[PDB]
Amino acid sequence: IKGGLFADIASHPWQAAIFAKHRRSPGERFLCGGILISSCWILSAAHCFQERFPPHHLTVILGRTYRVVPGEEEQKFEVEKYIVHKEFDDDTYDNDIALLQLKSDSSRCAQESSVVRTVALPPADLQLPDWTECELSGYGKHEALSPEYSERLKEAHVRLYPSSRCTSQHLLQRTVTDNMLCAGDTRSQANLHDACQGDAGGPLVCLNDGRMTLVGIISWGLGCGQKDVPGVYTKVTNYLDWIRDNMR
Amino acid sequence: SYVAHLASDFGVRVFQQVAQASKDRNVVFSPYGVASVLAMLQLTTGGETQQQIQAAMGFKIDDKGMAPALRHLYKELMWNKDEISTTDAIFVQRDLKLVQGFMPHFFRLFRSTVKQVDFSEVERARFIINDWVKTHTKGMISHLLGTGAVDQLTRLVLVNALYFNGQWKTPFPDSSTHRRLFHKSDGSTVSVPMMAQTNKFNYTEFTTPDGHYYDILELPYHGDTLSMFIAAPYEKEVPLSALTNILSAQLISHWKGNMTRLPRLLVLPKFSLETEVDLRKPLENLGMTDMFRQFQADFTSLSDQEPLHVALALQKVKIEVNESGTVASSSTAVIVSARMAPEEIIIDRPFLFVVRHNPTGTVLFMGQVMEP
Repeated sequence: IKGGLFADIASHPWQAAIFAKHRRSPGERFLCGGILISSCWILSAAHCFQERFPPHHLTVILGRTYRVVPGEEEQKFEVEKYIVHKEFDDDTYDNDIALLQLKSDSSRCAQESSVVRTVALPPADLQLPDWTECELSGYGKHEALSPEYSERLKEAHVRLYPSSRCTSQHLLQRTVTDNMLCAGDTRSQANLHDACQGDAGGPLVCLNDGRMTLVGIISWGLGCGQKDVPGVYTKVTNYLDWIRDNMR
Repeated sequence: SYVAHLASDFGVRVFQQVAQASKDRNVVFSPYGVASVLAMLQLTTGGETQQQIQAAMGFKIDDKGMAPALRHLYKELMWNKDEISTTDAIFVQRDLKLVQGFMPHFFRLFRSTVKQVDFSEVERARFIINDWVKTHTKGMISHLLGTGAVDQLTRLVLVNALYFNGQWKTPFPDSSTHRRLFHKSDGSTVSVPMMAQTNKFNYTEFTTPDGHYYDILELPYHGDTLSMFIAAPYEKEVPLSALTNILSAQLISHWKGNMTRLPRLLVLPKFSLETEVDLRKPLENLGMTDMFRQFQADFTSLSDQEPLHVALALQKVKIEVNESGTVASSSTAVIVSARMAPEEIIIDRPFLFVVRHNPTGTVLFMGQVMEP
């Protein structure tokens, strides 16, 4: 997360972590961020699992403010399985979304609290006006150049780049598709707000009908935090029939 | 192509001797260089001195197939986009008795010539030698530190030198090179500049026959023709001597096999090394003392008037590793472009680098990196 400030997990109780075990050492390493959509299902980005980790290698952490430091009302889970989108482009990052499932005894994993609750899914008819300010969260690196990652959740706000400014031409010729979504800080005074290395699978939440609804999943961007070079996200509204049709 | 994987097998053994004697030093060495010159000196040997090096290399040159193979390497390898400098140089007195039917035989098999110089003028000898190198190393290697042993008694000397830079298929950012703590073999931690890239790399984990686990990584050059491998043990206390003493040409060919394209965060230190090796010791350590005994050099294939000997035999290598030069952060390779948190591979330990012509398997360079 470039820009913004540290967060309390109560401000974004839908934000989660993902830890893949050291293939060689013992113990967990930080992999990607996550968004709790169901009580036992979370959304993330597909390319976080290009190296095919087995599900018992992934551990999702909900209701935690700091990266490694656990929380009081925190809830820790072990992934039973995860669903990467079938036609995911490991080269242009199109269809960047993956469906993670939590393992539990009796078909219930998370329970609502002040630090843990699900986030609302967007309607398939949702087209917000251009330059709408939305907040994003993660534990990722601060600048594109910061050596280590963040030891605490950071929140930042960005505006929605229109479809005209969100073309392949405007992002160093790189492929940009209608399953993607552009967002960046449009200020004129530096340190613009943008996601960064370590927030993939994180949320991009906007206010719709007075309801903070999940809009985009942090995908990529020629970051971190550049002027007039927006960040690219996964257009969640297109995969509702992928969320719904799965997880049964 | 049976010469490629065989001649490089020789130069690796002309490295195990060099590394064990540097003990802990910034060594750079070309296995192709020592091989491309020994086969040339092979044509000018007989008796034991011929067998002393033919049994060390493992083949002959006058036999069919293996003589024109060196030309094809020297021709194909120069693929190139102004990066390497392959040159051979044998120096000798002027006005000496050559065998009738020899100077044709040398020029034909190597697509090269013998270099006629003068040892009486010891002053202008150091100039013609160094300026034959100044013009054959793209100016990056001019002065020499072995030409001082030249006297009037010195009669025959062998030279080989190459300079190496490099493009990348995915170049490092000039903007991300940070200061970092590199761990030296003795235990010292030096403030060394290191570059860092976050792309997909060819990684493989191989383990010694001793239970020592390696990080092996491949970085491609332009046209995917040349590539450099970096090897380092998991922990620090395992010395490069463990890695170095088990090198072989097939060990590189197998490393290229067990590699998968994994998303990784690399941290590698810049370095710019230069090494002038006295090959007399390693070659006399590989079974070739019959070449240097002041009156013992069975060179009857070339020398009809005797005596004659090999006085000095050195090689100078100068390898700089940066981001393609001063091509700078030309926005074709940005730092992140993918907001995931990759697994980190940090080269903070001592390590050895290996340069290979992948379309032929020819091992062009090698060396230890003990401190940038």
